[PDB]
Amino acid sequence: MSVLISGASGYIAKHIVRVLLEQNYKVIGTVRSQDKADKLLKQYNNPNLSYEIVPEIANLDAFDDIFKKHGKEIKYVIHAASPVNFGAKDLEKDLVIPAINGTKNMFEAIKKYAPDTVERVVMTASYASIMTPHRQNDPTLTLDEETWNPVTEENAYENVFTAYCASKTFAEKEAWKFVKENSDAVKFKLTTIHPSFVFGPQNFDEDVTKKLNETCEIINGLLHAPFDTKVEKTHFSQFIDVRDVAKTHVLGFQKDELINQRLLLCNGAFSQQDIVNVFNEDFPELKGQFPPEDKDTDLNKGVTGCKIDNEKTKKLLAFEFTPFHKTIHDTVYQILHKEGRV
Ligand SMILES: NC(=O)c1ccc[n+]([C@@H]2O[C@H](COP(=O)([O-])OP(=O)(O)OC[C@H]3O[C@@H](n4cnc5c(N)ncnc54)[C@H](OP(=O)(O)O)[C@@H]3O)[C@@H](O)[C@H]2O)c1
Repeated sequence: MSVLISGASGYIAKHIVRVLLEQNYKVIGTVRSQDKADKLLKQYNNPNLSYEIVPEIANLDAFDDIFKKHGKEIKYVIHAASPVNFGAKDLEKDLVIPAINGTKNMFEAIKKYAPDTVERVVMTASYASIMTPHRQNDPTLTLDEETWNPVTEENAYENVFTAYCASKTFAEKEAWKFVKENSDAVKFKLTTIHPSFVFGPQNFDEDVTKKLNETCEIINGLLHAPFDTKVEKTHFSQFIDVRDVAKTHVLGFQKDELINQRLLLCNGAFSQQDIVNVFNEDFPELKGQFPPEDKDTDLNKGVTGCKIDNEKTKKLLAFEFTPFHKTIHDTVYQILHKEGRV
């Protein structure tokens, strides 16, 4: 009944591991180094937790060794390893190849070493494989669980963000392709999770560092920006709370109605300024130590960009999502409390 989770040192995955351990699962995480494994084992201090070292998911047969050692005991796999790096300068090597090859490696290792043993795979895709990046501001576009980002290899590298979104899209396409082509040979059912921009506190307070993971660094950078920084007040994207994302991944292998589903995880549109407004509203004692409040945002004028039809996802998952204001509140409180400021 063990659960394997790839890329277990990241922001989202550390919450997923927390949830798995709350539910008394045996958990095997993959991390790039013994260094990171040691630190994580100390953080969780839980004997149900172990780590195996996968230094590079892009490399040849990267997940074979895990299923050679643990094939018999792994019943569920959460494939969460993929790079989120908006500073990437080698876009094929840094983003697209690890995304695709990590997915192919994980699925082929299962097929080779545990085809009748692994029952469910839950893959972290993204809202990025559903949305069209240059149409996030287009209210005539409606997205649902069957919509695909139409990016091609031809136009994927317009910039680092389209390249990251293409990495997500191409990896996901390979997963469904594998599932369709091996439905007779491998037992597992696939579920894909599609979070939008993920905010919320780090699983451990000690992981509030100078620079956070990419998506929470949006909040962290705004919170520490000089007062006169220019803050954009136009629609940016959709968000989802990291704790909702983690809860969804675990439900993903437990609930039969999530089999063969793409789950679209959005709970609200936002601008950078809507984030900053929470700073000022909820910590008025600190006003002036970060950019000021401004209620003239796209959101407040009824401007939310492309429309999210995730009613099916919300109905299947049944639990209520965390609202934007609380998600930002808890992210900011964690940082400022860590700093001794509140
Ligand atoms: N944050 C969001 O808004 C969001 C939205 C949609 C989907 N997702 C997806 O959620 C998953 C985790 O994202 P995150 O926000 O938690 O980012 P993160 O904190 O940077 O975690 C990424 C994890 O994947 C590992 N990883 C990345 N590339 C790897 C590679 N080539 N080889 C081995 N390990 C690799 C990372 O390990 P190292 O740190 O050691 O490199 C880390 O453990 C990703 O699949 C991401 O695409 C995130």
